Formats: sequence, C-alpha cells, structure tokens
Amino acid sequence: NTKYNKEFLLYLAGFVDGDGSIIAQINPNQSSKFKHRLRLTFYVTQKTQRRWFLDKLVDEIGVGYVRDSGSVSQYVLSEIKPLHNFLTQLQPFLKLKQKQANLVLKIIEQLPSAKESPDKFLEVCTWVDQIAALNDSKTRKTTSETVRAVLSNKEFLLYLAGFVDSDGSIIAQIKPRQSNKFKHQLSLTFAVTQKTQRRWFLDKLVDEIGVGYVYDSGSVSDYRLSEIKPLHNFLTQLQPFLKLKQKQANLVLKIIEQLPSAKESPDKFLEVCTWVDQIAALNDSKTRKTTSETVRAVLDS
DNA sequence: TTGTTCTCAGGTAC
DNA sequence: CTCAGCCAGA
DNA sequence: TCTGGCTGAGGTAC
DNA sequence: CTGAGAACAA
Ligand SMILES: [Mn+2]
Ligand SMILES: [Mn+2]
Ligand SMILES: [Mn+2]
Repeated sequence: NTKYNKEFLLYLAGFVDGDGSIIAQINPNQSSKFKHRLRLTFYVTQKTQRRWFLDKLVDEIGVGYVRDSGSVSQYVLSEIKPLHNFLTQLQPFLKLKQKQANLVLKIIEQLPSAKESPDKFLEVCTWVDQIAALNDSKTRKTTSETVRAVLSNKEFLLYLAGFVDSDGSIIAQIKPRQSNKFKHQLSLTFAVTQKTQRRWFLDKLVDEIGVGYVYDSGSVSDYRLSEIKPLHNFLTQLQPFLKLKQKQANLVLKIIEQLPSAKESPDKFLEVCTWVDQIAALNDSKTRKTTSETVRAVLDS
C-alpha cells in the first residue's frame, strides 16, 4: 500500500477535477453471476503530444497504464486494490469529483457482499447510478434498472496549478487597433473555463484570488484575469507549480516586465510580439489571426 | 494612446 | 470526458 | 465465474 | 481551451 506525498496529491486533485474521470459501469456479461459485471475506473485524459505527463503518472502512482487512441491518450487505473488505496488518498483534496470518489470507495468496500446477494448487488448498482448522475454523463446505456431484469496558500496554489494545467488558459494577444501608436494593442489573459452548471467553482476562484471576474456565454463560464498588475502578481505565485503551462506563464511575466520598453520603441514592440507568438505556439492554438508577422507590416508606419 | 470589460465561437481534447 | 465493449487467464 | 489488459466512440466542455 | 473583436473608461 504505497503512501503518496501530499503535494503530489494536491496538484493531481486539481488536474483530475479538470481532465480526469472517476467512472463506475455495469457491463452486461452472460458468464457473470447476475449477468452483469461492475467496472470501476480512474482515467486521466490528455493529448498524445503530452503523454509524457501520463507516463509520469504511471511511475508516480506505481500502477495503471497509458493507452493511445489516435490523437488523444489516457492514463488508466482499474485494479481494485491499488484503486482503493489511491482514491482514499486523493479524495480529501478533490472539489468537483469528491462524491464520485467516495461512492467508488463505498462500492469497492461492498464488493464481496454484493457478489453473494442479488438484493445487495442491485443496491450497489444504484450507487453506480449516483456516480453517473454526478458525472457529465451522455452515452450511458446499462443502469441499475437494466439490472432489475433479475428474474495553506501553498495548498490552494498546488491544487489551482493542477486545475489550470488541465482546464485553464494562459493567453497572449495582439489586437489590431488604429488608435495605438504601433496600430496594435497587447493583451494578456489568465482564464479558467468550466460549464455554467459549475460556475459556483469559478465564483470561489474570484474570492480566493481576490481579483478577476466570472463571465458567461452560452452554457460555459470563464474566470478571467487581465489587469497587468494583479496578473503579474498572481502568475508569479502560480508558476512554480505549473507543469504544462509554466513556460507560458513565464513568457507572460517577461512580457509584462518589458511593457514600458515595448511602448517606446518599434523594434522592441515587435520583439515582444514574437514572445506572444511563442506562447501561442505552446498553447493548443487553433484560430489565431494576428501574429507578429502581421505587426511586421509596421514597415509603413 | 492605452488598459480593460464583456461576450462570442472555432476546433478540438477531453 | 464518459461511457461502450471483447478476450485471455486463473 | 471473476479480473485485468486492451480497444472504439459520442457529444460536449473546454 | 484559445483565440476573436466592439465598446467603455480613462
Ligand atoms: Mn474539465
Ligand atoms: Mn486539458
Ligand atoms: Mn478539459
């Protein structure tokens, strides 16, 4: 029974809350006693270009494996005993998926007894229902009804870095604008996205951080922070703990520090725009229009 | 001239 | 993200 | 009859 | 997730 470091668990709870899954399934299975088999699985999903992160997870947790599904990969942990040991330690730090973890533990503990009685089995299946209801469930087919065809500041920053590495965004932008001396306005943004159903979580962010705002559009919400001074301070505290977006955070800090110098010279303004390009290059950028090359059309002004 | 607020939306990476 | 599923081994 | 390794995909929530 | 851009506020 491996005992995990708290700082590792704190960051991982954040990352799990963002991009991880705690899943309970009822597999139809003829060779099983009650014609169904229970499956409990912990997943962390991540783009394959970042599978080193998931490979590190296997080493750190000490069990489980990584699979590759084309463009995306997953760390997977299914083995019941290590799964129980792991989730028991992760769950005090989970914020969004804590109940799921607790229910999966409850299930694992009643497994022996749930395999000896149809009554017990069915009840355990309703707990699976509860986990699926807590999850962002979409394509669930087999339910328990189907079965009823039986006959401190640092701690906050570690967690937050995990959530940021998973569901957050560190954004640098060059926005075209005639009124600006160099016809462009630099823009820096820290963002955390979450479906509006869960904006209570983003509301907490505003409180614990002290600055920033929550915005809604369609059915998703963002926590955003754009003010240069608070952003510099915030990202200075955060970046030691980031693993996926640390380089972006440092580039944003380096940009902020050079804003004075950038706003006086045309060659330094361009140079800073190339730092913006670098951030976008590190991000999973898809719809970028204005690059530094665009700004290089300053060869008129 | 600049910083910032506020909302929307493309294309995946969950 | 969160399901769906098959197969080999004991 | 049970378990764990392994594969494929629908529909958003990033 | 990570862009876009119109408009308010200095
Ligand atoms: Mn998420
Ligand atoms: Mn992510
Ligand atoms: Mn995500």
